[PDB]
Amino acid sequence: YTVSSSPHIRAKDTTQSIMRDVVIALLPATIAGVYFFKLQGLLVILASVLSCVVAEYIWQKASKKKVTVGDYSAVVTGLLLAFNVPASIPLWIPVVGGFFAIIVVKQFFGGLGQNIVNPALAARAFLLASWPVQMTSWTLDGVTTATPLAILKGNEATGAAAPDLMSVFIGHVGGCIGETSALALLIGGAYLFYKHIIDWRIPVSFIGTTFIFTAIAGRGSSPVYELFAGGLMLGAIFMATDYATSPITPLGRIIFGVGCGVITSLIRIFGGYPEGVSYSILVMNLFVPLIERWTAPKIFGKVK
Amino acid sequence: MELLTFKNGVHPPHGKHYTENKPIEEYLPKGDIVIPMSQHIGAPAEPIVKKGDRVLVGQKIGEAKGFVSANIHASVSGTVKNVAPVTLFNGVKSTAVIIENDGQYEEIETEKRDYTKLSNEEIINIIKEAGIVGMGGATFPTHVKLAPPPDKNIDSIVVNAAECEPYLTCDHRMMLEKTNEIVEGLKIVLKLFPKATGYIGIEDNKMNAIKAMQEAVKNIANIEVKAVKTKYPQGAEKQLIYAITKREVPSGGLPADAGCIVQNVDTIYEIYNAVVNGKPLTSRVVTVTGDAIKEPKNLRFKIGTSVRELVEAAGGFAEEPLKVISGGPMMGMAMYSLDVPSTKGTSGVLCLTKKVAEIEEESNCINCGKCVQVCPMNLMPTKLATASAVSNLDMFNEFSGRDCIECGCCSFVCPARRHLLQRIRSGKKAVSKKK
Amino acid sequence: GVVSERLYNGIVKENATFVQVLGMCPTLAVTTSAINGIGMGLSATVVLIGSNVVISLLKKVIPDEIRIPAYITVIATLVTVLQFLLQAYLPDLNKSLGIFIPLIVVNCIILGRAEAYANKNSVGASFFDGLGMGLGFTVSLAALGIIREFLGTGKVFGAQITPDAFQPALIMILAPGGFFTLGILMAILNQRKL
Amino acid sequence: KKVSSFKLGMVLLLIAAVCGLILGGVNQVTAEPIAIQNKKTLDEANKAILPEASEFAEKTDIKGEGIVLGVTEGKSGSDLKGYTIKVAPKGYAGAIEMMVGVSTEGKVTGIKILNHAETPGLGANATDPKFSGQYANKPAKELKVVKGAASGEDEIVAITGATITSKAVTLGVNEAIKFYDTKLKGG
Amino acid sequence: MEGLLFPVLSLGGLGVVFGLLLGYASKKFASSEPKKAYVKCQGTCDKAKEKYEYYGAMTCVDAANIPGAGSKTCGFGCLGLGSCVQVCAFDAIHVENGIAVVDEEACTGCGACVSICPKSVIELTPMSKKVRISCNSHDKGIEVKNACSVGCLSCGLCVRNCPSEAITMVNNLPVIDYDKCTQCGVCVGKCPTKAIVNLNTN
Amino acid sequence: MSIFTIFISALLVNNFVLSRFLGICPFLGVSKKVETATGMGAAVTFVMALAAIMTFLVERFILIPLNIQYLSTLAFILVIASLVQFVEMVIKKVSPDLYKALGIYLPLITTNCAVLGMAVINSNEKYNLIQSIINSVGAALGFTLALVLLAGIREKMETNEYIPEALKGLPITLVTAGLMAIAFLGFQGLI
Ligand SMILES: Cc1cc2nc3c(=O)[nH]c(=O)nc-3n(C[C@H](O)[C@H](O)[C@H](O)COP(=O)(O)O)c2cc1C
Ligand SMILES: Cc1cc2nc3c(=O)[nH]c(=O)nc-3n(C[C@H](O)[C@H](O)[C@H](O)CO)c2cc1C
Ligand code: SF4
Ligand code: SF4
Ligand code: SF4
Ligand code: SF4
Ligand code: SF4
Ligand code: SF4
Ligand code: SF4
Ligand SMILES: [Fe+3]
Repeated sequence: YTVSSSPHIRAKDTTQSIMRDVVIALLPATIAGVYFFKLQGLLVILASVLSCVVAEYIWQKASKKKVTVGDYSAVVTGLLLAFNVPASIPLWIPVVGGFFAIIVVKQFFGGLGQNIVNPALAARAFLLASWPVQMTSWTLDGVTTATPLAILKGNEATGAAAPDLMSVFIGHVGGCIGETSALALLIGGAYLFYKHIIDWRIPVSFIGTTFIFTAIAGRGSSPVYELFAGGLMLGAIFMATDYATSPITPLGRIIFGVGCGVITSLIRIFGGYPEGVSYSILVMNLFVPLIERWTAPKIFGKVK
Repeated sequence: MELLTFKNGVHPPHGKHYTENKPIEEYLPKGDIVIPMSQHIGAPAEPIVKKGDRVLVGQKIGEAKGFVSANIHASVSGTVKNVAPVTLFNGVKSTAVIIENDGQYEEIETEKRDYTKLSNEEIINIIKEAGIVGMGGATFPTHVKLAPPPDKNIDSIVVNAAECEPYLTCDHRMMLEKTNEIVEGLKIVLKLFPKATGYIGIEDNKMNAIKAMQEAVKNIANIEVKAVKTKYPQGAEKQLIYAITKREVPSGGLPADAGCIVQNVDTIYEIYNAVVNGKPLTSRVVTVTGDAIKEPKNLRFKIGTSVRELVEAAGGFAEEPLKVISGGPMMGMAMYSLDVPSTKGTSGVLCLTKKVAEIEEESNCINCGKCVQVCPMNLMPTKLATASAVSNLDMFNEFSGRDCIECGCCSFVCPARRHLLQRIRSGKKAVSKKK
Repeated sequence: GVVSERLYNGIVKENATFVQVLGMCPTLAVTTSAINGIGMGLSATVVLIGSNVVISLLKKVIPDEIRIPAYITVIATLVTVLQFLLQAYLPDLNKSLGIFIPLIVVNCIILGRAEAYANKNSVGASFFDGLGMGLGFTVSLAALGIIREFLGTGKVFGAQITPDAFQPALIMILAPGGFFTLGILMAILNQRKL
Repeated sequence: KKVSSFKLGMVLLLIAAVCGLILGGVNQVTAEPIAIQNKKTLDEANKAILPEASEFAEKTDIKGEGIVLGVTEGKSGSDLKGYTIKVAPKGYAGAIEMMVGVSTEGKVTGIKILNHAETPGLGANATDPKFSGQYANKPAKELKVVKGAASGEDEIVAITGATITSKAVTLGVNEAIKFYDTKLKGG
Repeated sequence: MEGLLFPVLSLGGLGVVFGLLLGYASKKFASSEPKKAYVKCQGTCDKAKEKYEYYGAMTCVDAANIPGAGSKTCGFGCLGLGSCVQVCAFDAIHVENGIAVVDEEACTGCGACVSICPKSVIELTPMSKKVRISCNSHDKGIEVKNACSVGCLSCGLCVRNCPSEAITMVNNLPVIDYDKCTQCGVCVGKCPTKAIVNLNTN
Repeated sequence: MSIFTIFISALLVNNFVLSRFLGICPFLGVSKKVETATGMGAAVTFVMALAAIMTFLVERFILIPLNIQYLSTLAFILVIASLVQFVEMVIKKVSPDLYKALGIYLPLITTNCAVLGMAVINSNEKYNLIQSIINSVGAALGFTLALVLLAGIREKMETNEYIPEALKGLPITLVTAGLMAIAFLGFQGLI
């Protein structure tokens, strides 16, 4: 009555010790993002997470399975769709966006890690395309307000007087709940690199190529100011570096990281949109099997 | 010296501190021996022997009916109770000879006590008489291994000294207790081959072992130190050749195509035992280990003792283990039962505790990318293990999954605890079936 | 009198969109209000009966190298007869405009049909399954277009049914969002029939 | 399987030719209904925008020279009631081709947008009656776009979230107003 | 009338000339009674000890390549892991209680289910020949003793007792040749273990 | 209207399958493997393009003395029928089975819904020649690009057991392509 198989150890860390380390790793970025926004922004993040998690729980009872809720996939997706919203929306619009984030993009395509794209970007693209006027608000200090990415083209608001570059790190800049606190998001990526959750080969190449496009473009009081602006600090760290979307190969990663700034910065500058860290990762995530096929590691004994 | 390594790998936990600094006590046998003819790779020898004969140490038990088989020898003097068939832990019904110990320890005399005069063809023959297996890993007879067909000229002989595996101290002792003898045999292994210079390849983690060795290598030319970095799987034959002489092994190949022939140190000490001390394989070191055992131990077993009595000699189970292990923790097969006879291909025994041995029913693969990072061969396993389940064999062959060494490293890092290797093993058997 | 089953064979099994997946190209382009598609399916129905009645009188005299060029020309003549009806008799001036009217000569269904069936089917044996096929066509629209319209504006047949603020969803009516409704709805057609 | 090109070519030419003849006969018969129905749809949109005029005649001597491509004069018998002005200001995503009705009394009676490339479902469209109906009875003076509450006499409420579109439409009408004062008041 | 001629002559400047390029270039370059699968294993949980708890794939084809040759004490029964339900899309086969069982009236005879099993427990049989053997054993029966209570013990009375002799003792197993059999059916009481099973449609 | 404005205009921001739904009927068909699926678009870089030259000959002066556009719907499409039975002869010239692996769509290459829709599109703006030809090569590269991208998704979807029973094969492909349209929706301000 003795258990048997062929390797006998398989010990390092469970996917709960991956995910849960990410759910603890963004906590200084969220606690730094929340106290300007008060309780007002807390309702969208708790109700979007709990709606996302119980929406996966309805699909475990469809075709039968053991519940993966305890692997903590379902919490990370919820905690990232809530980062994309400005705080003044009614809650049901995110709750239907979390139901799209699970039930279509993840559970129709398979289980955890089989989907070809990030759900939070797909639910966000569905959200911003369906009710943009609900998404227009930039609630901080009461009034609707300008954000730096619109004024940097100069094409839009008459009212512009840009915040000083130190003020963005504190989080005083308006816009969405996570992305403004770029220094504590650096504190969370500095924690995540210490656990060897993720290689440098995506964030370093992606931040480097949008810095080259913003430097030859010339657009800012400094070229450096664009890198902390917007969601791009989330998109080099939490978004594109997601296991399931990301390519497996060591060279496949850096082609995906160089080519993400080929498409993001063009929507930032030549494009009419305020930002490109979203609609850019969905195209480069759809490119991945054509990357992963032709880019393979060299075999240890190739002929010739 | 500087610590060379191959490009990719893991750092499995180092369990050796329980066992590393203890004497090799002899185990005198108590219960009856059984000898299974099947222990060498390839087809078993039929025994010559039949029931009720007197038998002795160093008798051949059975002529090797094929090009790749090697002579058996009894561990002990005794009598033939029965040419009984018996299970191995694989569950093949191997032929075997029961030998009750008489307790008397008769041995046939044989001595030589020089190598230097001898013709090299007399060495390959006396090594076919000795019947010696290559001791670690997969278990070739060494007499085919010393004889390439001529066109693949040697450049060198590294030993494969690097005992990468957790909890396996069995080679570290042979280095402390008898370093001349292993360099003596090396000088021998080098008499059969000139042009090829010799190298030791010990890991840095036994720094005390090479620092004992370092005085012995000063007075002679072709042997020299090559310390290596601690990384599983250094003991695989295809990676150590890239590590030292820096040719890459050809795919599908043999070590003679790389011009060098790895050996275990245990084989070295036993080739020295055959050409000089005149005796074959009565014995090998087990390393029994694990916290469920009442003490860590390092027995010299007499071949063909039942494993149950051997672990009871080691102190027995503080609690019942959930996974007794032939061989090392990774590569080795697990026991069907404790009852099985010990065999020359055993190099150690483990008795894992609940604190490790509990795994989980697996989650779906997350596409983490760690398994491509940790394969030494830069094979891309998740497509291969996914290819056996649909049996889409052209994807197995374009990915070159016939190549893989079954190191077990690709299962070891997975957060999902997908266990890939059994799908790799079923696909490697199906490619032998239909190609 | 086999018309009753030949129709249920054309709509349960030969149906253009839920099964056969020819002819999606109007079926997603026209859906943005359901009337426009009910007129797209009715105009598709009268051209679908009218192709097979003319082509099966023509059927015997075609060499096998040119099985398609006569068929695309007679559908071009039939297509023009209706587009000239569209400019004159009954424009209604929404189905005249937001339909992509020329696209019925290059509808994927009818030429993917006439080679498959009306060539080897009888001239009479063509009027019944063409009427049924066209009927399935509107049906394979109207169940979809009521769903895409009701989750859009909420104005089924153009008419309000809810407070305008609760239903400002529109992405369905947009171009990505109709495909998701087909991937819900045809999966609902298969799961009952599984 | 005889496939000679002479037999094929004569049968081919025949079938294509009979289809072309029949289409030509249909073409000669259909011209008059198309002309009345086209005239009726232009006149119907025109009567809805400028209800005091019954008859409309294009001022064919004046080719537009700025963003205006043509003008239609509105009469009720001999009296001039106004003009319909086609304009295409640059919006955020492209030109907004629209007709603007202007009375001889100097009020904008309304607008109708014809092109569908302006703001593809983003915000609320300018074609919505809640926005487009606000231009009725405004003075023919420069209208201004506001952030906030409407005053009436000179303010146009921007579509929420689509302030760029409202600025573009209001710019196009104001340029049409400027065209009215320089080319249209008194002929 | 004068404008009617223009569509047909203007069509004729593309008119013949595409069929001038076409076929001038196209001429340049133009049985028995049906078989039915049957399991030859009876090992419901209680009737055979498994020697060991099994970490693994939960597919039967994977379980061959582990020490101990899969979970059963018998080397030759099915494991019950159910990899053969994946290949029979017709779904005659239901696993229950750790064994496969074909449903007797759905199976096509399509025969891929034999090749997928490492243990080769399936044998195609004629549907008519209702007496059928039900183990795969290749062993002395004292090793069956501690293992499978249902098993054939190579006990060998059955070759003495069949008049038609549709039986032969190949490789320590019964091996019926079904066409010789008359289905006389005395053999079902002859086995103490009931390793034979008549399908009993009477 | 300039050539770099035009060639992006079918490649990305207003791709024929990903917003307009021109071309959707083949797009569920030979997506099955990328090594076959690129050759349907390599067939499309001729058909779409030589018909754009031949429809310009109708728009040059063969229509012009009639001074009526109405005949064109019965016209250049017969020339599109001429170009496709020419290319079944050269698919068989060395390597037939290249596009024969799903050859039920081989006829629909006469009658792809996109292939008229560059041309009626070309004939509903009265473009000067070379802008129409770079519009043809950009619609063919965008059709080839979306078909190869769905081919890289459906190689993965055929080797994934976890999808719900009813959904297997085709309906999940409608879930992708519209999600693939969700990817292209953010290009709208670039052109
Ligand atoms: C993954 C792998 C790891 C191995 N590790 C060792 C080892 O740590 N020690 C060892 O003596 N042999 C090891 N071997 C066995 C060798 O392949 C080869 O058999 C050995 O280097 C020489 O011993 P031999 O005389 O049996 O050939 C390993 C083999 C493989 C495939
Ligand atoms: C650091 C980290 C970040 C992740 N971020 C996301 C994410 O933003 N969205 C997501 O869907 N999955 C994310 N995942 C993986 C997630 O559990 C699941 O694989 C998704 O369904 C992606 O396919 C992340 C995983 C890790 C380790
Ligand atoms: S076992 Fe095979 S897949 Fe795993 S690391 Fe070794 S070679 Fe790579
Ligand atoms: S098997 Fe494990 S290591 Fe390999 S890709 Fe899947 S999750 Fe990552
Ligand atoms: S004896 Fe019969 S039931 Fe038991 S394992 Fe073997 S075949 Fe299966
Ligand atoms: S084929 Fe044989 S071993 Fe495989 S699952 Fe079916 S009965 Fe079990
Ligand atoms: S695979 Fe064929 S023979 Fe075997 S059970 Fe299924 S249908 Fe019957
Ligand atoms: S009689 Fe019964 S036990 Fe004896 S061999 Fe025949 S079937 Fe097996
Ligand atoms: S059924 Fe009757 S005839 Fe057939 S084998 Fe058994 S005993 Fe013999
Ligand atoms: Fe189509």
